[PDB]
Amino acid sequence: SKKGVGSTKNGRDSHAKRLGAKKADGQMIRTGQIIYRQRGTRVYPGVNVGLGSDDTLFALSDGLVKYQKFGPKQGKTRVSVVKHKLDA
Amino acid sequence: MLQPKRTKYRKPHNVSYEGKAKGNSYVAFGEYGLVATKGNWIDARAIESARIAISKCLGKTGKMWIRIFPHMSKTKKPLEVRMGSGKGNPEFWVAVVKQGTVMFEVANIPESQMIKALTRAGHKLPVTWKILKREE
Amino acid sequence: AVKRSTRLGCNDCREINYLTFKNVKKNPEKLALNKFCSRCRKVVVHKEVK
Amino acid sequence: MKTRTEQRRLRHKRIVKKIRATNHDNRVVLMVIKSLNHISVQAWDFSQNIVLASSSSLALKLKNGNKDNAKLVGQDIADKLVKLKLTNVVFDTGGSKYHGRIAALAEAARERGLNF
Amino acid sequence: KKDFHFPSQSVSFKCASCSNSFTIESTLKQKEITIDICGKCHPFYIGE
Amino acid sequence: NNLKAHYQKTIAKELQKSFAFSSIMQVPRLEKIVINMGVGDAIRDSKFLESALNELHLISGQKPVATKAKNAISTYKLRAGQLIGCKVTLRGERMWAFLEKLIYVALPRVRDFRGLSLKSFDGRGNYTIGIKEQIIFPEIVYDDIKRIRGFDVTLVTSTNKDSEALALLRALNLPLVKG
RNA sequence: UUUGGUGCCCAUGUCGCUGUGGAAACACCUGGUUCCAUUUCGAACCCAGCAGUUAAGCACAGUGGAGCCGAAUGUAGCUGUUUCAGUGAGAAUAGGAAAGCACCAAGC
RNA sequence: CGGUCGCCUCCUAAAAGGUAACGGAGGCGUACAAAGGUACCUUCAGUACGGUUGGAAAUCGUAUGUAGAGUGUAAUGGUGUAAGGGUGCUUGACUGUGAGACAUACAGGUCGAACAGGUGAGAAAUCAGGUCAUAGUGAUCCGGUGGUCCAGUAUGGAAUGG
RNA sequence: UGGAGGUAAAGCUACUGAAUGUAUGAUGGCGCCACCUAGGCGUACUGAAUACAAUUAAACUCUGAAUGCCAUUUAUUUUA
Ligand SMILES: [Mg+2]
Ligand SMILES: [Mg+2]
Ligand SMILES: [Mg+2]
Ligand SMILES: [Mg+2]
Ligand SMILES: [Mg+2]
Ligand SMILES: [Mg+2]
Ligand SMILES: [Mg+2]
Ligand SMILES: [Mg+2]
Ligand SMILES: [Mg+2]
Ligand SMILES: [Mg+2]
Ligand SMILES: [Mg+2]
Ligand SMILES: [Mg+2]
Ligand SMILES: [Zn+2]
Ligand SMILES: [Zn+2]
Repeated sequence: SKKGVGSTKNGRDSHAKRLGAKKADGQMIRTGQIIYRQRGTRVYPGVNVGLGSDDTLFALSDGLVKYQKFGPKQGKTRVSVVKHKLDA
Repeated sequence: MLQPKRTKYRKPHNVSYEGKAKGNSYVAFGEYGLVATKGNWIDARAIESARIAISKCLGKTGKMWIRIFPHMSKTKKPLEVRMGSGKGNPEFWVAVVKQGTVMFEVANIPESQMIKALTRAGHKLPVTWKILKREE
Repeated sequence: AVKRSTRLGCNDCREINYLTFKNVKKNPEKLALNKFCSRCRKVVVHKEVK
Repeated sequence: MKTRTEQRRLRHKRIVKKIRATNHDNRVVLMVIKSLNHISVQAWDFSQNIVLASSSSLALKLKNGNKDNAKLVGQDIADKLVKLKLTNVVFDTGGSKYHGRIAALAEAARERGLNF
Repeated sequence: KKDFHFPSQSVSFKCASCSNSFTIESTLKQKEITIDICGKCHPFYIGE
Repeated sequence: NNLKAHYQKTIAKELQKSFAFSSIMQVPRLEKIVINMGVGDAIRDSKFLESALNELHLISGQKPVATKAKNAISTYKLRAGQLIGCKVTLRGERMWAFLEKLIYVALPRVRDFRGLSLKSFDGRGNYTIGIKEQIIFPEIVYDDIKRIRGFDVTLVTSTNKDSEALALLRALNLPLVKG
C-alpha cells in the first residue's frame, strides 16, 4: 500500500547573481572596469571611482585599487583607484 | 507540557547536541544541581515527568528552578509514507542539552532530600546525570 | 499581458520616432511633450499617435 | 530647533560634500563665509587640504556688512588668484543663499578675470 | 507679508462706566466701537 | 503699541529686581502665540473648514495655513493627504496686538471667566488656553458655521522654567485664579 | 601661542552638571523703506547698523554620573600533527578617557 | 493519481563566487507626466507634559528619543541632512554611437568612461541617455502599419519586395 | 604582505521572535461595598514596563576567527 503522499508548495528559487568583489586590492586596473557588484551600496565609492544604475562600482582612471575602512566604528567600507602616480 | 506559545517557523533545522557547554553551565539559582554528561535530545514530556517527580519528592518549603526549555521542535513523517513530498509536520518539542548543562536545581530543604530528589529527576532523563554544588 | 505603451510622433514631418508608456485610466489627456527629432535635427513638439 | 550658525554649517557640509564628489578637474574651491558684521573669503584646495589665497574684511580694514564692501573683497581675492595663476575656480557659499552680498562678491570676482 | 484685502487698522474701543479707549489693530469699522464688558468692567480683574 | 513700550520699561525694571538677574535680557520674553482652529468635519463637510479659516483670519490679521494629518484612521474617517485644521503663529507687533485684544476685549466677555492657572504650564514654560466658544470673540459676525467651537490659544516664553513663566504672566497681569 | 573660520577625522570626539570669559572678532540684538522671503509667521532666508548683551550659542577649567573604549591571564572554536604545538575570539575585569592632525586672518 | 514547469528575494550554501533534492518561506507577468531630471529649502515614528468639540489614539506647542519612520511592492541589501518630505522650472522617460569590463556552452543579459548634434535645471561648477537596487517578460517564421536618398524582370510607371 | 567576507564560536539590556526566577508593579479575573455611574479596599491569582541574575535560534546579530579566495613581492620549476 502506498497510502498516498501530500504535496509540497515551495520549490522555487531564482538565478544566482554573481555579485561580490571583482578586482582585489593592489591589482592594476584600467578605466571602465568593474570593481564591485552589489545590491545596495555595500562599498562606498571614493576618488576615481564611479557609480551605475545598479549600484555597481567602476573605475574612472588608471591606477591601483585600494580599500579603506571608514565611518562610525569603522563599519563602512570605501574603495578608490589610486592613480599610477609614476611621476617620473 | 512546556511549549512555546508561538514560533516564527514551524519546521526548523534540528540543533546539534554535540559540543561543550554553552550557558547553563554552573548552578546560579539554587545550590545543588543536576549536570549532564552526555548531550542528547530530551523532550518536554521528560521535563514534565522529571518536574513532577521532584515536586512529589519535595517538601512543603523546598523551591526549584527549571533551567532548560524546549525551544526547538521536531517533525515526524506519518507511517507507511515513502520518501518525498516535503517535510513532515511538527510532533514534539525538545530542549537541546549539551554535555555540561545544569538541567534542574533545588534549594531550601536539607541535603539528603535534595540529593534524593535530583536522583529521581535524573532517572527520568536519558542523559547521564551528575550532582554538583554551588561555589561559595 | 497589458498594453500601457504609446507612440509619440513629430508634428512637422509627422514621423513616429519615440515609444513610451501611458495610463489611459489615470491620465486622460493626450501627451504633448517636446523631444529631439532625427529628421528636423532640432527639438520639436511630439504628440500621441494612435 | 537650532541657531543660525548651526544651520549654515549643515548647509555648508552639503555643498562641500557635493563639490568633493563632482569636482573632477581639481579646481581651487573658493569658500566665502558671511557673518552679521563682516564677510571673509578663503580659497582652499581639497586635493592638498591647504589654503592658497585668502581675503577678509579684517584684512581690508572696512566697516563691512554692506553690499558696497563685498565688491572690494571680490576684487582683492580675484587679484590674488590671478597672481597665483589660477583662473578655473568653483564658487560655493558658506551655506548662505547666493544673493545680495554673496552675489556682489561673486560678480566682482568674475569681472576681474576669473572663470566661474 | 502684505498685499491683503483684510487690513489691520488701529481701531479704538470704548467701554461703559470706564471709557478706556483702547486702540488695537483690527479689520473692522473705522470708528469708536463701544464694548459693554471690558477688562476693567469685570469682578474678577478688579473687585475681590 | 504704547503698552508695548510700557511692557518694555515695566517688565525690565520689576523682573530685574525680583530675581537679581545679572542682565536685562535674562528676564523672560514672550515669542509666539499659536492659534489652532481645527475641526474634523472637513472629512465630510469640507465647506465648513473654509468658513473656519476666514473667521480665524478676521481675528488675527494673518491668513490661516491649513494643516494636514500625518496618519490615517478609519474610525475617525481620517485619511492621509487631507487638510483638517488651520494653525496661525503670530509674532512681532501683531502678536502683542492680539494678546492685548484678547485679555481686554475677548476674555472678560467670556460667559463665566472664572479662570484657570497653575495647572496649565507644561513643565517647560508653555501655557494653553482652551476657549469654549468663538462667538464671544468680537471679530466675528453672527453668520457663521452651523457648528460652534472653541480655541486652543497657546503661549511660549524664552525661559524654560514654568515658575519664571508664571512670574512673567503676573507681571503682564494675565487674569487667572491666584495667577 | 589665543581667538575666529574651515578641511580631515567619526564618541578615548558624545549627553549632561558646575563655574569663568570677552580687547579684536563670533554671536545674540536693533528695524523691515529698499534686493529677497514665509505652503502663515523679517521665526528662518535677505537686507543695513551696532544701541544694549554675556542668558544662550561659542571658548576655557573642574566633574569618571549615563554613553563609549579596553590590557595581561584563562577558555570556546580552528590548522596540522597529536591525543599536543601554534593560532587565538566573544563575554567578564583592572583600567583609560572631559579628543586629536593640518591650513588661513588678527593682536601676539 | 495529486503537485510543479518561466523570472525575482532569503535560508539550506560549510565568512570569495558557484553548488542539488516532490528541502524550508514568500512574490512577479507591474506602478508613476510624477513616485522622472534639475535648483533651492527642510528632517524620524513613538512617548511625556499642557490644551473646546475630540474620545487610548485626528490637530497644536515644548521636550525627549538615535531608527523601531519613510523609501509604491515579496524579501534581502542600502539609505536618518540621505536615495525621505515640500516648492519652482521643465521633459535626458533625447538622437548617432561607444573604448573597456562583469557574467556566460550558445542565444541572450549587466555596468559603462568618452565623442558629435540639439536641449532642460542652475549664477556657475556640475547633473540629466528613466525611477534606492535586484522580478514586471517570449526567439524564429508569417502577415499588417508609418517613413524611406534602394530594387522596379526590354523601356516609363505600377505590382511586388528591400 | 595587502584586501573582500559575516561562517565556527560567542552573545542577547545591541535588535526580531522564544523564554526562567526574584523585587517593584500597569492590567484583568476574583470578590466586598457604595453607586446605576464615576468608582473605591483587599485580591488563591493572570501578567505590561523597569532593575538584578540567568537562557535559545538555518531564515537573530552590538561583536567574530582559522581555513579557503583574489592580487602583489621574492626564490625555484615547466613550455605548458
Ligand atoms: Mg539568489
Ligand atoms: Mg555665561
Ligand atoms: Mg498529472
Ligand atoms: Mg566558501
Ligand atoms: Mg558564498
Ligand atoms: Mg521592502
Ligand atoms: Mg520636483
Ligand atoms: Mg526619487
Ligand atoms: Mg506560420
Ligand atoms: Mg519594367
Ligand atoms: Mg552557533
Ligand atoms: Mg533576545
Ligand atoms: Zn520632425
Ligand atoms: Zn469697562
